[PDB]
Amino acid sequence: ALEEAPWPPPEGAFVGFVLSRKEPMWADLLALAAARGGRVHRAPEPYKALRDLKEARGLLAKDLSVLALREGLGLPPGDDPMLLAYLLDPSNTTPEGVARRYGGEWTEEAGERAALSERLFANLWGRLEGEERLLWLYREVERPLSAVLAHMEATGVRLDVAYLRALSLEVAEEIARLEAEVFRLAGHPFNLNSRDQLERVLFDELGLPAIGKTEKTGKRSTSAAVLEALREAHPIVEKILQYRELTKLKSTYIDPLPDLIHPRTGRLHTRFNQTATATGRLSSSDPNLQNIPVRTPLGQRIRRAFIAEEGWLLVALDYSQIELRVLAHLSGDENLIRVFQEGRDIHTETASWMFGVPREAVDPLMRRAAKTINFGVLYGMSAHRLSQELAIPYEEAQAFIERYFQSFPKVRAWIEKTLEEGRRRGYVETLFGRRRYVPDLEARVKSVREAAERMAFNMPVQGTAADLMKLAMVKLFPRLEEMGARMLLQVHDELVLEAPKERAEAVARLAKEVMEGVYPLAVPLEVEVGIGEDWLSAKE
DNA sequence: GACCACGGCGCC
DNA sequence: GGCGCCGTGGTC
Ligand SMILES: Cc1ccc2c(=S)n([C@H]3C[C@H](O)[C@@H](COP(=O)(O)OP(=O)(O)OP(=O)(O)O)O3)ccc2c1
Ligand SMILES: Cc1ccc2c(=S)n([C@H]3C[C@H](O)[C@@H](COP(=O)(O)OP(=O)(O)OP(=O)(O)O)O3)ccc2c1
Ligand SMILES: [Mg+2]
Ligand SMILES: [Mg+2]
Ligand SMILES: [Mg+2]
Ligand SMILES: [Mg+2]
Ligand SMILES: [Mg+2]
Repeated sequence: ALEEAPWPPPEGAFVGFVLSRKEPMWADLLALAAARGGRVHRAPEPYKALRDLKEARGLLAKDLSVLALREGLGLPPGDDPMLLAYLLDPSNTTPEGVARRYGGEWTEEAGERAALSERLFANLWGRLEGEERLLWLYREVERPLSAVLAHMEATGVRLDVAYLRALSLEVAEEIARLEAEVFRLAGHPFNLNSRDQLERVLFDELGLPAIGKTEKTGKRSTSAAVLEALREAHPIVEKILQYRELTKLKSTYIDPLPDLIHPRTGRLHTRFNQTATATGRLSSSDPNLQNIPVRTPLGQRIRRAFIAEEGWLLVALDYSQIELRVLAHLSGDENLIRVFQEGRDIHTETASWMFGVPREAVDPLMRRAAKTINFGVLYGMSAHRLSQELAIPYEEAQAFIERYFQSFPKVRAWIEKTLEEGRRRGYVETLFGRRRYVPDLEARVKSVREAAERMAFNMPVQGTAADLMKLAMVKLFPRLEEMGARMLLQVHDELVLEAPKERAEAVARLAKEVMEGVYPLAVPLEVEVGIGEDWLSAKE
């Protein structure tokens, strides 16, 4: 089809490119091509050829930009058909799916990926041209956001490696203590990491009562909720829970992270995936830095490993009760809006209620526990479920969920309106028009339909929170450039920045105001902001 | 070696 | 409700 022409391509060409591996910060650039005007240009030597580009324009453009930045080239990402397709329908998450759906095949040759990007973009641009609000999201949010994300990915975050190695040894010894005891109590050794072998010991050998079954294969479950409930039944249970906590943290964070330090940067480099969720949230992978531990004491020691560069500080910014505020705006509920206009704190109140203590008797772990309840109920957990969580009697767990929606009456009407409109149009949308298609709203099996309903009415809330954060990042990022600060991480409703010591305070201020004023709702948005040498200390 | 489903669980 | 990653038990 396309005519072969010598590198370099004309300006505005679409790029195709092949990596030795998926992570742009670790990949070798194996091949690079560009397509325009019925021509394909194949770069004789990919790395040198990178220099001739003014923009990365095509499928997965941000990945190439990150690699370009890694090599010291300011090559910003531009148009990316993935972003167009993701906006049309957030189930469009892979180039293979998007290719197949919108006019090509995702292959392993850079020239074909180049030609593909050009074709897909033409086709998707057509599909998105009529959709004014999706077009605004692309232009004002997703396209610029992709540039911000490239810089974040290429920058990475410093990690205290020596600290984590030493931590590992401490935790290994405690783990051996726990497994030794568990084996003594079981009467014999087994693979304590195997939930199948654990199930036999707990339920066949020790004769403990099985409480629940696993979803797919119907095994007797050994999950934390099951064990939690058997705490009093046998002393092996508590020891297992402790074993589970430590091994989770050692296997997921303490051991892998030090091995992932980039040799050029001396830092850790996540990937921020922009077309990965049903709701418009970002995701993070390879490594995932959006689930760094924070709840338990050992989790906090791990979070402490994320530190500022020498002479710099971390600045951590976290939206306050973000999705409950979004809900207030979307529902128009006067009581809920009133709560936020009065500067109240719903998690502290629930926490006060939960633990039965003064408003001023709530600490960061009571409050945190109060989050599960508020978001749990709002997004439709059943009274029975809440009984088990507290754990308080039914009807007491049922009375909380009734007084919860009686205090906030328009929330229900918004939920019912959203669902009705979802059945009719086949999708729900955020405040800015981001869509999620939810076809099962009309399923004839109740539990499928009702799962679909929960996904459907959650998406405008979670997704709008996500729109706001992305737009905040887009506005904030060029202000930071000017001040010499760096944006390092996004964690859904939180940003972590790195700033020179002497500028940290002005940077915290600036970021807080940009985030709070990103898009005035019927309620104020508030941001908690902390500064410190490590991530744990920067909160807040 | 790579990949898979699963159970399980870390965060928002 | 939304994610991504772990080890096990597998297959290939
Ligand atoms: C166990 C469980 C189950 C569901 C959820 C759900 S759905 N979220 C959703 C709702 C949150 O708004 C948003 C940001 O989370 P954050 O922890 O910052 O909460 P916040 O309300 O902003 O409080 P803050 O004032 O910052 O302390 O993510 C969070 C945790 C969670 C945990
Ligand atoms: C753009 C720009 C630049 C600088 C500033 C500075 S310096 N301030 C300082 C001056 C006053 O001492 C104080 C009053 O504000 P408020 O009562 O809100 O306190 P807060 O810290 O904002 O708490 P909050 O999170 O809002 O609850 O904040 C405020 C806004 C501002 C905006
Ligand atoms: Mg928050
Ligand atoms: Mg947060
Ligand atoms: Mg203020
Ligand atoms: Mg404040
Ligand atoms: Mg799974």
